[PDB]
Amino acid sequence: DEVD
Amino acid sequence: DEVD
Amino acid sequence: SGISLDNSYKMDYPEMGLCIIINNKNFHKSTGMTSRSGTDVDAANLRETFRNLKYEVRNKNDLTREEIVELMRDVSKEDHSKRSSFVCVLLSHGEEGIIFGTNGPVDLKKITNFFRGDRCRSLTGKPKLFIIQACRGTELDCGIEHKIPVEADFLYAYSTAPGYYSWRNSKDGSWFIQSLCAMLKQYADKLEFMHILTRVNRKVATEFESFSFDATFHAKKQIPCICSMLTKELYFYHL
Amino acid sequence: SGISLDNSYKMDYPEMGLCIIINNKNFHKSTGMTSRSGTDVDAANLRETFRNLKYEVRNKNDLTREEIVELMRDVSKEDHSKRSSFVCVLLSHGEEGIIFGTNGPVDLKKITNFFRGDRCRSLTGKPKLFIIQACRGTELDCGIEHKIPVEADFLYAYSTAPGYYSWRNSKDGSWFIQSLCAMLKQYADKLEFMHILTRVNRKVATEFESFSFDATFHAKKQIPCICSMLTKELYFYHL
Repeated sequence: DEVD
Repeated sequence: DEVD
Repeated sequence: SGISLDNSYKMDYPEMGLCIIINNKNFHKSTGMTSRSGTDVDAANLRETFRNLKYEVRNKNDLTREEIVELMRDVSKEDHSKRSSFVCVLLSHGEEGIIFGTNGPVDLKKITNFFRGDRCRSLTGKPKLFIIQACRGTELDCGIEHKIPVEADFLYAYSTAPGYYSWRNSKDGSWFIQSLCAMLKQYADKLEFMHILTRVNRKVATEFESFSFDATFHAKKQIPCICSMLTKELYFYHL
Repeated sequence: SGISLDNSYKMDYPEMGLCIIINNKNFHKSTGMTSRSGTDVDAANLRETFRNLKYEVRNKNDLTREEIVELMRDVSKEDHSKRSSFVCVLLSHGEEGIIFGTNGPVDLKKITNFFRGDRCRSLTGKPKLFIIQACRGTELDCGIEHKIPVEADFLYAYSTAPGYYSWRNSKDGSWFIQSLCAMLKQYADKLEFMHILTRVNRKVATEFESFSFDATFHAKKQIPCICSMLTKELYFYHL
């Protein structure tokens, strides 16, 4: 999971 | 007619 | 029992819920804000409309920014266990993200944060509806031709597009509230709420155009803005 | 002829319309923006999904801010007379009101303005859908438990609430695009589009939670944000  |  | 579906909010709790109407008409002279002629027409239309939807309507007039915050704080601390939903209507001057108390502004976010999924537990999972008749800027439309997010289950029914003025008629009330009440009156026993609000969009967009002696403000149009974080369909009736 | 209703957009033109997908994965080193692992999964999912809805899909990868503006300008100057609608999907880094080209930002309003009711006349009265997988800020959700306005007939399907990060999984794609495609796949021949997007809201809100070795980013939730200025109901099917 990563943030944009 | 008026604006808020 | 037979097959179940859960695509719509549960709206058969003992109470529909509160409808808080904040009607700011007269502002402190020091603010330099003009009186909002016709807003009493909106407030009375909304009271009757939500009365017939079986909401517990509370009308509040000419609240300071301190009174708005305390009212919202207090309401968020009530026990909403037996209530299906929550509705707040704000009628005031405003700008983007801001509504005005009689003596100064209030961040919309400070108001809505009281009702967050983690801060008003008796409304967790229930629709929290904010209906906002206020300017969002100064643009004019010239026209043509295990857990849930704490921000879930909110709906912001804005009178106008981001960055734009919102129009109010001093004898008929605001374009948006006029249209909202007419469409709730006609379709609340028939249509899902987003589809009602889409009829509101079309009514405002097609039936209204400003008339002004000032060319800058003449012949302008308006489109409302439905901002939904709801997770289910919302019908005001139940089986 | 029998009585007629016009509560739904006309979607039986010869063509459904364009679906422009801008897939920004790799950014210029000087920007300091990280690669968006998993976005190719999103782009392929979107291509297939809108293909089955009979859109003319055009995928564009790794566009600079200048290439984005020129593409949107060129597309808005095409003749859309035989097309029912227009869809644009933006997959990139962003902040509130902003999406990033590979070399710097683009205001969302500059992109959408090319399609305004008065500036792209072959789309006047037709739904213009902007689907935006990009951050809108750096907040994290901790969870709990003339005749028509020029801004009418736009729909902004935001992946996340205003002010918040948006989450993307490097293997499965973004939470929002995953859910959007699954719900279009299952319901495009069944539900009106706002009801589809409400199911997307619930899927993202209920089925996804972040997992991070960094406590600041661990166990976070997301709610998308449907922002509708549409004036009619939108069904992807007809007849």
